[PDB]
This record gives sequence, structure tokens and C-alpha cells, in this order.
Amino acid sequence: MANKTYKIGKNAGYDGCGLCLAAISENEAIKVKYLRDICPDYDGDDKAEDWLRWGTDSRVKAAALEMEQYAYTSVGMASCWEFVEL
Repeated sequence: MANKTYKIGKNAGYDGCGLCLAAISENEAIKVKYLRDICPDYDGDDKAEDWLRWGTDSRVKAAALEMEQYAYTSVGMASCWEFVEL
């Protein structure tokens, strides 16, 4: 597939499936944060194009920056303790 998934960390804050950011470290997501938890104004269906919408929100930019403290932050979605870069 044309996208890059990693095992999410057991303490990263995995919640399930949806648009999220994550700090990628040794090809493990040591941290995760879902768009629906940063942006309570979001109304949609976890679309790959919604990152063109909320990927410039003041709280999204703060959440991605807060992941850069550890490792290489990435934009994408999660599923079943895996996080894929979009």
C-alpha cells in the first residue's frame, strides 16, 4: 500500500480509528492525539482531505508541535494499535 503504518505505543493514548497525529520513534508511535479530541468543532467522517482543513488549526499545530518534543511527528489516521501516515 502507498501509506506508512507503525505500531502505536501502549502509553501513546490510542483510542481506536480516526484522524490523528503521532510522534514516530524507532518506527513506533510513542504518542498519539486524535483530531476529534483537539478540535471539538470537527464534524465529518475522518477523511484524508480533512487534514487540508484542520492540519492548519491553531490547536492542531500546537498538538503536532507537542509531539516534535520526542521524535518525528506525522499526520494521518489510526486503527487497531496501528497509525498510518497520510
